[PDB]
Amino acid sequence: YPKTGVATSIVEKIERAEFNTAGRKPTVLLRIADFIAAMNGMDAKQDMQALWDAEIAIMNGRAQTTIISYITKYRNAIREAFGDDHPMLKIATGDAAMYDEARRVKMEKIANKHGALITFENYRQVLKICEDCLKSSDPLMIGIGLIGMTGRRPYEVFTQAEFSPAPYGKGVSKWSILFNGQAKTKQGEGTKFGITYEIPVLTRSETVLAAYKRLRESGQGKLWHGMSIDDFSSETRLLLRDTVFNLFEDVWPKEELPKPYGLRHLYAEVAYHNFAPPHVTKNSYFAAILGHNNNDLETSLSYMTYTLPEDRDNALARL
Amino acid sequence: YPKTGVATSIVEKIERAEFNTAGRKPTVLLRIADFIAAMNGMDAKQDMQALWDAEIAIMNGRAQTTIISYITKYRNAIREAFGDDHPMLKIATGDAAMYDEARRVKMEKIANKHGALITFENYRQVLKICEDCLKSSDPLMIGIGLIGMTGRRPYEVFTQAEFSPAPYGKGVSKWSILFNGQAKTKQGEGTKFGITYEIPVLTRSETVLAAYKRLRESGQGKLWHGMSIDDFSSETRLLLRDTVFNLFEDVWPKEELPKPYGLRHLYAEVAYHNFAPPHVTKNSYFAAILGHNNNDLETSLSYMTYTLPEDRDNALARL
DNA sequence: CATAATAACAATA
DNA sequence: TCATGATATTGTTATTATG
DNA sequence: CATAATAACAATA
DNA sequence: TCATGATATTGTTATTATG
Repeated sequence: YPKTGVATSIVEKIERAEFNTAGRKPTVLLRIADFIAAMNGMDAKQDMQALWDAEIAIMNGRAQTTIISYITKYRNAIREAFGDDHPMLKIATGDAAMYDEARRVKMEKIANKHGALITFENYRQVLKICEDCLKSSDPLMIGIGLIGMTGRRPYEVFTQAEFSPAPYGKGVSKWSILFNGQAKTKQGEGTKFGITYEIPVLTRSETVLAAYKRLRESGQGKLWHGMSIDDFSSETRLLLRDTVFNLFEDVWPKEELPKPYGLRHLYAEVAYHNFAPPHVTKNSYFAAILGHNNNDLETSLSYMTYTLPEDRDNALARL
Repeated sequence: YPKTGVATSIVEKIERAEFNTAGRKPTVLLRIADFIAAMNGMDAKQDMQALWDAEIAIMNGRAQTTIISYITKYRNAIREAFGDDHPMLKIATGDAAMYDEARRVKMEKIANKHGALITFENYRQVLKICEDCLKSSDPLMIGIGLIGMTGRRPYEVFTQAEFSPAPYGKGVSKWSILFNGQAKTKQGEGTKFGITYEIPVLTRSETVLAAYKRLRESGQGKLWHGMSIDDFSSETRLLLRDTVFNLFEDVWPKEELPKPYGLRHLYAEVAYHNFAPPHVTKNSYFAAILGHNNNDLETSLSYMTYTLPEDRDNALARL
């Protein structure tokens, strides 16, 4: 197995921070860089164990989700520098109790939300705002409009979505399109990786499909295209966050702050309410429109957080 | 650790089959009996491994679910004969790939049902039959009535349910009762083991609570009380199956045979439709009324197989 | 001259 | 189902003994 | 004399 | 989220350099 190599992506990010005008030092990227270099020439399992144990010691005071996230970075560096069959990958992982506890915490939150859904009272107003955004000249605003109307992830809308018209028999479908460029698949066998599938939209098909060409053909739109997740996060995340805060501040449900992924949840909740055939369940429909892995009905649970005021009203009428 | 002991329950079942008038020989119970005895005095891990490997060889041609079920019997015998800390329990288990494949098969079936729900057209008729059963003099029929009206498992209805009136403020609740005696909990920490919780009923509270006293105070009803699962299965399973087949043959949905657990599914589907507050999801409500483990929303997925004709009709009306 | 009884066999939650 | 490696339930059919 | 920028820090699906 | 031991996304805040 290889005992020499370099995590190119980490080094390049460090070298760019060399001549920055302001901001934190890349202390974490640095530790990963040094960690990888100290591994060059290492062939003893007990040596590799001592090196990892040291990094783990530093991370001590961090939150559990943080350490879990930080472990992924080290692991991805090792794969980049040494490949997938390096013995370090058996050592540099979280403990089993760490992942078991994270899973437990995760499900507890989802379970708490399923028992206390938030009534999205002004949801039609939120949808209207999103619709108006589709006609904005700021391609950022156009993207936000598309998130609400297509339910696609921000990274998908801005960097890699392929929106095409869906056939309806011999005509073109009015309340659905075709989408390609599903993110997060990890290239799984039963995923939507590289697969074009049909999705519902919350406004006219022609309106959505035209607003996306304006997004694609704009200036910022061509910078965005094909971008890595890290570049997108650094270029657009904080501005999109602030923009979404402001657009929705007064109409979004008081229980929570307005958030980009709030639009993805709402999209599912509204699209089920409007388009779901009677022979499918909510879990199955959610999984279908959100592009989830084959036979997975569990991920859908995460997205169920809202209740439409119309459904609320008559569940209160069923005495 | 103990190296001597006997699985009493297995021996007793074999000794009873000694003077039977008809029926199969207990070949499986016999192998388990011999297996346990051959273990007396064994202290070598390689010996224990060879003994298990032989039992596994016999089971070869059986179905996967069968072998998994048969492994539980051997494992329970070992625990009964030698206790929970016997090294055989590390050896006598299915392979990891066996359980992974069973899980996969399990979810695939649930996923197929969520995408092709059965319309329970004559569900009100089924509920009426169940209601009429509550007034039958055959305590078997009364039990069937209670399954449909309370959604409790057959083993719970017949052997160990404790039905009590639920308070509504200062009065007594009309469409709910209190239930104790949840089965299958494996005495888990977050389960309903030994816990009395409130459940909805599909007919008047007074009607259900009176039909159960007639069940309890009957003759067959006192034989049933406190019974083990194996005795219940042998005493009542095949008769209840046949009785349920006949009662519902012509009104039950054509897609499937009428089955006792069909009433438990229907109970959930009908009780959500009628009594569920608007701030809870279907998964959460199902989990609550069916008595599931804390924070578990995944088990509910199993019970979602039907769609009410009333919901079907207007999901077809939402164009 | 065949059918009730039993436990194996199997699947579901 | 509780737990995430399995168990406890429910559901189906091949054997057996028997005037 | 303080605020824009950056990556750490963190959480969600 | 895909897989069931983790990764790839989204979301929040402490540091830093700077006339």
